Amino acid sequence: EVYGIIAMQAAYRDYDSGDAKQDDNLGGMQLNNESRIGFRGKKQFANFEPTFIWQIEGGYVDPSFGGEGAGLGERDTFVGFESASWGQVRLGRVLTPMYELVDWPASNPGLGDVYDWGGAIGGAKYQDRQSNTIRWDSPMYADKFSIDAAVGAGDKAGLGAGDDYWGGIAAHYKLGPLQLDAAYEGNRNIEAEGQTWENNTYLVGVQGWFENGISFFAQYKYMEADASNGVNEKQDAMSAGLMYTTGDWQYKLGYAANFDLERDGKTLSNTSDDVVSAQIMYFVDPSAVLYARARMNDFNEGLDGLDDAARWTSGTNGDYNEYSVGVEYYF
Amino acid sequence: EVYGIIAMQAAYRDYDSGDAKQDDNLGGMQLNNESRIGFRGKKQFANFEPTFIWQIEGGYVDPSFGGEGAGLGERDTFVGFESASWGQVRLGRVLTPMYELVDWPASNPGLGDVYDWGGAIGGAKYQDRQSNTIRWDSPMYADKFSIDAAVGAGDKAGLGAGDDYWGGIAAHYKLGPLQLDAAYEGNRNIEAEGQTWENNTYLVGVQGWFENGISFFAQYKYMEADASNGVNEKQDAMSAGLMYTTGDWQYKLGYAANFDLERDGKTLSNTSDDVVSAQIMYFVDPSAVLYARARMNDFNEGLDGLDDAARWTSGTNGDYNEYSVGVEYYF
Amino acid sequence: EVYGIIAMQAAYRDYDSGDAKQDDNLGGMQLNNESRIGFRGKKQFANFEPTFIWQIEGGYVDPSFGGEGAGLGERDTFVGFESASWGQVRLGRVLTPMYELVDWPASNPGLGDVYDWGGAIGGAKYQDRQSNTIRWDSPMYADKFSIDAAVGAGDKAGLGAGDDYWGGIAAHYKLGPLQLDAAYEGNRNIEAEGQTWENNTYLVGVQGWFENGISFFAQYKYMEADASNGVNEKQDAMSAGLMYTTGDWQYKLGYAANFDLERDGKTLSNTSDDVVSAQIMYFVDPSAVLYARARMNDFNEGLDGLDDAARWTSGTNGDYNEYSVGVEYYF
Ligand SMILES: [Mg+2]
Ligand SMILES: [Mg+2]
Ligand SMILES: [Mg+2]
Ligand code: NA
Ligand code: NA
Ligand code: NA
Ligand code: NA
Ligand code: NA
Ligand code: NA
Ligand code: NA
Ligand code: NA
Ligand code: NA
Ligand code: NA
Ligand code: NA
Ligand code: NA
Repeated sequence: EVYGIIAMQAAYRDYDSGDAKQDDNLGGMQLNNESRIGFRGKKQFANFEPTFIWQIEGGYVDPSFGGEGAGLGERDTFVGFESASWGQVRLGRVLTPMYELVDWPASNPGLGDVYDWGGAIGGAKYQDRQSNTIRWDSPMYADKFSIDAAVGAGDKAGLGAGDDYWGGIAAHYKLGPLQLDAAYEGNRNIEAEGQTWENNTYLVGVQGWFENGISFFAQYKYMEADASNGVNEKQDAMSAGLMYTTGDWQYKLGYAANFDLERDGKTLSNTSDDVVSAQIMYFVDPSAVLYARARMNDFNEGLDGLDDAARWTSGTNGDYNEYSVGVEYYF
Repeated sequence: EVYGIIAMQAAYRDYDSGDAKQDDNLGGMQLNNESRIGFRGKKQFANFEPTFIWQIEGGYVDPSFGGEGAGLGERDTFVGFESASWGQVRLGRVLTPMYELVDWPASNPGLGDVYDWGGAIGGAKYQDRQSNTIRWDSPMYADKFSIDAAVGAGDKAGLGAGDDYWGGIAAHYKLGPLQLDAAYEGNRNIEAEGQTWENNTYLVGVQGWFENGISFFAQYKYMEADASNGVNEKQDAMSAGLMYTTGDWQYKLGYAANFDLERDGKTLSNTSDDVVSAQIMYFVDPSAVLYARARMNDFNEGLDGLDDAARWTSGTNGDYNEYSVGVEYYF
Repeated sequence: EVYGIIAMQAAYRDYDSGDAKQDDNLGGMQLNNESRIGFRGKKQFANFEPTFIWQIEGGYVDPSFGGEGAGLGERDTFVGFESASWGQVRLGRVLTPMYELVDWPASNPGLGDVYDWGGAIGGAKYQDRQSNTIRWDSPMYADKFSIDAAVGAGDKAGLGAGDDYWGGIAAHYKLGPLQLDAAYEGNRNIEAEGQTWENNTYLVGVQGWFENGISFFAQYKYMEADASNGVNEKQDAMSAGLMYTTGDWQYKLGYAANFDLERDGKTLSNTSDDVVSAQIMYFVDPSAVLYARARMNDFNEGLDGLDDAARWTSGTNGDYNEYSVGVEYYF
């Protein structure tokens, strides 16, 4: 089976970095082509009862700020087995249990700069899509409770260049119109800024869908990092979204924030970020949507790593607003 | 739906750069594999009259002078909408209206070193296939007149690294056995050789296909560029082709040339290129062709840009002749 | 048609390089995803009797020690023609006749570090998968005898950076349960270590499949190299595998070795490698296999090239053992 998500966002950005030429370079109108094509299949082996599953998914073919061209396997690409009793196991490149909740619902619409890869903690707060991963997905026990658990090699280890690794777990419980979400991830042996780090990240959240057309989500996220020289860091964060759906339309407000980072008990000032976002979406077909989106990113003002050099954050390139229209079509 | 052009040229080149070791490296037999796989489709949205269209086309999988392997999205890759009243609008990565006519008919057979990316003018005479583009293609009004128009982001703007942009327009009129072609492209905020450039390129052409088996194309291209320091540059060029088609055979002579560049009113000597090409093509199948081809490229002898450094042209590597056989098949 | 091999090997390696941090870096658990997607087809041209053939095969989507993503055209990618009287001719990226026998059977299971790309001779003992190649595959004359022959450009020449080339031939003869194999490859104008090299490799080998469930292979490989400064080098090598297949199971022991390199008649001590490997395989489906594998790599201890610099070998990263399980599925 060939599948695909055809997705195209025309997005205008207006940057306020403090440098006008940089604002000219980063800002302006671009096309964010997140179209991808993938291949997947099942096969029932004659001599093995768990059903074989597999997927090979290409990357974004032309994202904004990037060149054309994606290879096959850049996104979720795996093999596995699935049973009605124990759910499914996947080996390969997949989303960590924590990141899947960070990405959805908590990064939509355009909150990712702050809540996905945003933040200021050292080490690696969590992986997102990670290769060299084994991931178990429980079935939805009693149609209300499921578990996601995974471990895998780190980024450096996947190149034979390190021994970083990570493990994570997430749970979901359905309670009436609500879903409750909790997740953990632990990153070990993370090499950065001349230190070896350990990261621990905890997430709790809630999601609601109501028959009057309101739906919403709220998430709290707590990140701790410990470096080998004794330094401890802490940063937490939140994301929330409110939606109203009526006929063929969805109205959505979203907000997400990282709070000031605390190093060794001391709060580093102006190390917070937040983003406010408004979106109108049109259900143009059961297989497609049209959307318009406007958002505002106010980033942190800078921070040094443990090597006395500037640590990179999603605010390094400066504050910016964004206006966009987009289409996404699934097949 | 999956489509493809299976394209294979076995090409022998004999260079004459003036350095025998460089002739040895650059010359010799190679296999130019321009085979490409693509994906496309349409979708009539329930709630939108213009039909949704999309395409994702992979690159040349193993061209000569390049390593193996191509990603999806390297060639024309877009979304868009179409309607019989107002035509087609495409967003993503497409051919500029000007470049399309430069490429076909005027670059065939093997005239592209001179007429396509050949030239000496500064800035960017035109884009060829460009991401971050919106392109309107009109219906063929009265089955005779159509309009291609496009604006897009520049090469550097595509990476958040600059603020270049461009706009282009082309028109075609069918008149008996003739087609009349005209095209403009203007490139802006082009950063090169220490300056910011504006380019203006104009093209006029004719094509004819006659019942006696003769067909032909002839084009004139006018390139002007102006630099931020006041320097003005001008270069013009021609391409022409003559075909005789009898039964399953087509014989073809092509010729193209860039004439001497003029900078601030003064002609720069020996800045011209020309190419003379001969080809025989066999219609081996309604879906495929075989061909043999020989061509002479005599390039310019060098020029400097406005940074007092050598400006790269397609002649930088030296003159060369080329004899080749090829196969193209379409599905 | 779309076809694929879905291949996943979870491999744990334990290195003994003599550097504990390198051992931690190179070793540990990885996922080796060699899943690959391809496209192939034939076409009967209306005006040409030999059937047109073509294939475009993608790379490994996520191999161990490598990043995710592969393009189309990274594995066997070609056009060609086939007729019954004379076999098939392919043009493009294919395996050389010598390499095809090195790889299968003589590299399985996991012998490749030693027998495939392993070794210490200078220049280029042979290509493996090579672009810019023309390869003829004879039919099986008298239902017992076939021939493979090929000529191609070199690694450098396919980028326009040299004039290396190569040619190769192989022959197979069926003798009851046996197949006899022989092959030759010659490489020319190989530029390495300040010299230009000529390589000559010869291979003889036997495969047998007996109805008792016993099968085996045994190969002897002889490698000669001549540098432009007069230096001669010689190294030979061996690969053997023993298999017992009963029911849905295949047991396998393999062994391969490169022996000490001789330079100008003098044996260079400790320039040998060998590998011993055991494997159990389960025919889980007519389309798929599960396997478990353990192997031990004992690599050479270093040598200099003719430029007084260390010559890279598959032992440069140091000795290692490896334990793994895998699935391969074909569609
Ligand atoms: Mg990662
Ligand atoms: Mg461009
Ligand atoms: Mg090679
Ligand atoms: Na810009
Ligand atoms: Na892009
Ligand atoms: Na799950
Ligand atoms: Na060459
Ligand atoms: Na190539
Ligand atoms: Na048009
Ligand atoms: Na060890
Ligand atoms: Na490691
Ligand atoms: Na990998
Ligand atoms: Na063969
Ligand atoms: Na020894
Ligand atoms: Na060793």
